[PDB]
Amino acid sequence: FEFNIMVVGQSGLGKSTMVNTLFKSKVWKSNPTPQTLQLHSLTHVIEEKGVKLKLTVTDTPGFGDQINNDNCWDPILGYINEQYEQYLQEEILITRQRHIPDTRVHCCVYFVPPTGHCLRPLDIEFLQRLCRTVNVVPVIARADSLTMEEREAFRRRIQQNLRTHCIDVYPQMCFDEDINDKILNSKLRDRIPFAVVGADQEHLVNGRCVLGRKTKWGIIEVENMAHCEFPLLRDLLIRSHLQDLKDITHNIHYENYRVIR
Ligand SMILES: Nc1nc2c(ncn2[C@@H]2O[C@H](COP(=O)(O)OP(=O)(O)O)[C@@H](O)[C@H]2O)c(=O)[nH]1
Ligand SMILES: [Mg+2]
Repeated sequence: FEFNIMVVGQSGLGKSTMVNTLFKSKVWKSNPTPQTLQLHSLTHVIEEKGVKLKLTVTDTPGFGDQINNDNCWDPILGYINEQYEQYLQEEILITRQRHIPDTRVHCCVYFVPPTGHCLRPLDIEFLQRLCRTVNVVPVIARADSLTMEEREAFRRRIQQNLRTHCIDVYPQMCFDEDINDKILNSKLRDRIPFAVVGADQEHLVNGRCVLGRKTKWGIIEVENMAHCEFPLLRDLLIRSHLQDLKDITHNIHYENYRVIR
């Protein structure tokens, strides 16, 4: 009943806004932003439909702002490995699952800038290293800066770039198991990367209290599937694939880590 995710990407892409959007989603029936400068984690226990879930989201500093960005992935990778390390020591000492705190990163949400072009070399290098040790779901950040047509065309280009550079992204096609896993996973692969919009403000729209971005032309409703694809990301992580992500972390990624220990 513990689920951990991490937001990764260049600064100025709405990452910290998206962390708040996740905890503030109207889907939960429970209770409860400068340029982030170091890694810090926020933990809140949310209740979906009577089910209890301790959700931790780790927010990260950006990269790519400097002239030389070499090794800018080291803090993030260091965090992911230190959670694998801590878990191995705990499994050795206290043997039972019920008593081991799981701080392992079960999914990384990687924020791609909405350039409309294609994946930058910097993002390719970062993605190729993250997928080597963690689940990665990429998203088109701040996607309201593109039109509907432009999001779709940009999604396809990125999907092509991922294939060219062999970046196997979640849901990885090799781990498709049962007959109809693919029938539901291909529908998700076709949508990934999700074109997401983040909001930490509530607005009253036609008698409805919704999360949204208030602009001069209207309110962009981030939980409205006609406005953006945030509900797909929110449901993939928390509702439909939470267990599948945790299974892959523990059985593949974590087991691959102890091959060096
Ligand atoms: N247009 C648009 N702006 C956003 C979105 N999410 C956040 N912002 C704005 O982007 C700026 C930086 O957002 P922030 O959450 O700090 O991103 P971070 O630097 O990655 O942590 C702020 O002015 C936000 O209000 C979005 O989905 N669309
Ligand atoms: Mg931030």
